[PDB]
Amino acid sequence: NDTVTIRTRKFMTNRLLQRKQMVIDVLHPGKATVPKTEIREKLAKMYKTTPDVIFVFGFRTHFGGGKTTGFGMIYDSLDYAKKNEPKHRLARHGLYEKKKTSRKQRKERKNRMKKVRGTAKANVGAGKKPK
Amino acid sequence: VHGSLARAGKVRGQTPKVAKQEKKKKKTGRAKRRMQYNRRFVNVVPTFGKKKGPNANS
Amino acid sequence: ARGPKKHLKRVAAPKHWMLDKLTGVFAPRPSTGPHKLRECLPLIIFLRNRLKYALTGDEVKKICMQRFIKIDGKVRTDITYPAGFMDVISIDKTGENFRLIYDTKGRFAVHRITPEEAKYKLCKVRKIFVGTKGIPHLVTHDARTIRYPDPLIKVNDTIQIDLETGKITDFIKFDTGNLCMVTGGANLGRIGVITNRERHPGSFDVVHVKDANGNSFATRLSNIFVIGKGNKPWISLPRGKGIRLTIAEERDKRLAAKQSSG
Amino acid sequence: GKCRGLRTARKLRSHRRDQKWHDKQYKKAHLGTALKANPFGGASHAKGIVLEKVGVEAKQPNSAIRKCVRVQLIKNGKKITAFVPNDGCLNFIEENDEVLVAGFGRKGHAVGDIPGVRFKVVKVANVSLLALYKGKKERPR
Amino acid sequence: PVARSWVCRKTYVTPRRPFEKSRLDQELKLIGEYGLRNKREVWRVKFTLAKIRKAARELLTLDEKDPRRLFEGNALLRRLVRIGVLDEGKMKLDYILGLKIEDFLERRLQTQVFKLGLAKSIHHARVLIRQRHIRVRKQVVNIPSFIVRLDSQKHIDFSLRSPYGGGRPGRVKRKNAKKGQGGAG
RNA sequence: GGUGACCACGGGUGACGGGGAAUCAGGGUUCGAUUCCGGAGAGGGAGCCUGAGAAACGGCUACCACAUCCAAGGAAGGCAGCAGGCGCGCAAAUUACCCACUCCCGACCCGGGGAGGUAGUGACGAAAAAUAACAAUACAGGACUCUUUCGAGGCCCUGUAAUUGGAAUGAGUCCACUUUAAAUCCUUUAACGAGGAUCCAUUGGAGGGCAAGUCUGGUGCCAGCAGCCGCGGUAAUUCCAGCUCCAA
Ligand SMILES: [Mg+2]
Ligand SMILES: [Mg+2]
Ligand SMILES: [Mg+2]
Ligand SMILES: [Mg+2]
Ligand SMILES: [Mg+2]
Ligand SMILES: [Mg+2]
Ligand SMILES: [Mg+2]
Ligand SMILES: [Mg+2]
Repeated sequence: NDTVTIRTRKFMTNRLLQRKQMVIDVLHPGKATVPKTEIREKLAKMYKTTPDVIFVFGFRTHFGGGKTTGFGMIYDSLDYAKKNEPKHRLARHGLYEKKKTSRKQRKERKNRMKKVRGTAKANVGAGKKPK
Repeated sequence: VHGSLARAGKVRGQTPKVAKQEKKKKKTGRAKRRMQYNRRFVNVVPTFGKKKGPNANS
Repeated sequence: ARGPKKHLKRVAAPKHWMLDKLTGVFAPRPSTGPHKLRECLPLIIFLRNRLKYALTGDEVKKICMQRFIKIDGKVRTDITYPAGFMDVISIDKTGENFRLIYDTKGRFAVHRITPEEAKYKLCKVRKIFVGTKGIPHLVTHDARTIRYPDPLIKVNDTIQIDLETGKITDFIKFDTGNLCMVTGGANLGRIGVITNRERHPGSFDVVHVKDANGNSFATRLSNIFVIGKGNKPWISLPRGKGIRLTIAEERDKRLAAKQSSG
Repeated sequence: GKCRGLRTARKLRSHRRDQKWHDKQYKKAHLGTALKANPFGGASHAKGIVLEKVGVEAKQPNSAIRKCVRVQLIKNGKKITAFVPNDGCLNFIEENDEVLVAGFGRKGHAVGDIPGVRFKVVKVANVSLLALYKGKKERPR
Repeated sequence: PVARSWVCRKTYVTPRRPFEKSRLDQELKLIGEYGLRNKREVWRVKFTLAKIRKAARELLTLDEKDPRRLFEGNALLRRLVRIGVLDEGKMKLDYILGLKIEDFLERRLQTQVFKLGLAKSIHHARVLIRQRHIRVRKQVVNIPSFIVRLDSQKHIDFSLRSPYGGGRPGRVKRKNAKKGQGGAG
């Protein structure tokens, strides 16, 4: 906390997607890679923005520590944040749930439904037995 | 065929077995080059010999 | 193949798109439209590679769906719509508009324009003919056609078109001494003044152009887009004023600019 | 002498490709007879089954028994002779062994004092002969 | 299909003839002089001068007043005088043909830290760099063959994290210190 | 009538064509199955439906060849797609994860994509780069230096063996962060983690070509080495070994 400077560059706000895009280079001198939570709250404090709408991703640490470059998307509203974001970024913060099945069983389910034609009970009951 | 193949592997078997001795581990890489560079270059020989080779078995 | 293709490879993409070999196997593959695939920017690589508005392809899809990207007066929801030469790309939310003009190196350069400038747009008539009922039609270098044109427009000429009406505000006759622009070949993206046109019956005509700096060059007639009434262009020119400088003097241009800013 | 006309290029190219059939290197690789007669079929190595163990007299200045094996390659069924190049690596060979024979090193030509032998065995019973010689790994018992 | 690049080149060329007593002694003199690990990296600097001197020779055979000769010739002059292998006033193509490989080999990071007093021995310099102790400007470098330019020559220093500049003592010193303080107070 | 010694026609091709690759004075000589473009083909032929576009084959019909289940009355096939097997061989990867990127399709911001990406095997190949450095003692050596051999140290450089001997680090264990669709690897970063630092560098050679032994012991034209000259029949500069050197 004694020396954690957060600088940003290439900043631009696009009202197209209702967000301000910027690339941020953190500088921890002798500490480890700073977690995304600490970046999120400090960046929110710099922009006077609420610390639940800021998004940061893709942090690459330079050789030997120190400079670490990431990309930050800040939004004017959380509703817009849910409106236009990749689902994995929303899932990281917990706003979106992706508790699904694996793709293989989904493909087995779909090809099982090909055999059964039209029946409103068995075209959907085709996977009830092979769960 | 004449069949003198019964003598195959005769001298190799006849050789008296002597075990390899225990020596210091040889240096590798840059240390190996450092050792041999210092071996043959940074030294002044007053003794004659017409620059005899590195494996002079005298 | 048994039919038309619908995939374009990244390596097979046009050179002026300035695409990179590593991010993806494929290329935008612009849909069919007013312009050919070799001289058009799909909207995906105008909002993701030029202005960096989108980071990946799904954001430029989302912003096209939000219906702010208005091309040439009409909204376009197609992610790979061919923009083409000197078409207005208006984003009303930012209040800024764009004109797609080749730079001095023959590449579609970002060129912002004023709102009053985007109310009009030039075009090059390609074929003149008369349809049924004695109604003269007039197709242009776009896919557009207009009925009842002024009889004093011939082929390979220029017409000024004001948007939302599709009417000919004025016309430029392709003639000696009128400022033009190269639209293909080696000299693509150069601004000069016509000096001579030689005609070859049954073959491509060749024009000779001398720019402001006295440098002379030549190109085929199909690569000519007259834009200026004699010497004053009817459209705001891109940065660099459309003069091709040799490899020698951009080196000292970068050296002096770096020294001046350093 | 040779023709030097401005339009004698057809004669020059026809004479050159007619005369290229007179050096052994071009003729061997282009006629196709050498390719079909090659026991390896154009391969660097081959696999065969040992039929017999034979000894070959050395050339006149030398005097020894050179240990070789008669090998019938599994593909194209051609019988060859394969030298066994070590002090006691013939004893590693038994009858009916999958041996990986290779050329000797001068393009299907006899080497040294061994007459009429153009191949040497490299592996036997799916294990390297050199590994057996150095004792690195044992026979597959 | 794939989006890979596979654009690669060889950085060294093996000598045409092997086993020459004159040539092997010449290379072994260089290896001892500059602490090189193997002859591959005295071949790569030989190849670097081989391509540089070849390009200069090709440019000099070009016709005078050729824009290609002027632009390309001054282009490689700029990077040659940047890395310091050529004098600032010696901005000519002809004097490039007289360049050697010794003045290239002294542009290495290992030779530069040894020649600047940061290391007492040339072989000590390589082990110091490879152990993440040296730095250039503010970026830590661990490549002995890291070339240096004039604008970076005066910025060579120990890294902040190494036990030669700032703090952060090594683990043998820490274990020895905790040995002393545990056995006596 | 038409084509032909300006090579028709016929035959072969271990021939898909090109952009290109290897070698590099100039000229040239080979290789391009292979990710880009064009063509062709879906076990071999042939014929069609639909459709803008197919003579389509992850469409159909028939024959030929292989092959599947059967209650023997019938029915169903096309991995030169991704994986994975058999076989063929000298010769080549996992019956993995995901549409997050690039793009495509669709009525479509919402679905799908073994295209594709990600990971696994991976010494085809290419780039960088560990296996150690320093100091103090010995015994040497230096233009060494001080008287002009003699003795030493006001200095410099390797080597052999030592409580040296305390400074420095990874290779690994492994906390966390990071990366990522989710992981993995890389980069940071705790804490352990080197004195035969046994945390062990190998592959080929030592007659010449061609760098390096006329060292020692066995063998005795035998066994073997040896690309070529050649070594070997009781004193082997060449075999088989030990030791020592050389090349990378
Ligand atoms: Mg074929
Ligand atoms: Mg091809
Ligand atoms: Mg193809
Ligand atoms: Mg077909
Ligand atoms: Mg249709
Ligand atoms: Mg078919
Ligand atoms: Mg090791
Ligand atoms: Mg020996």
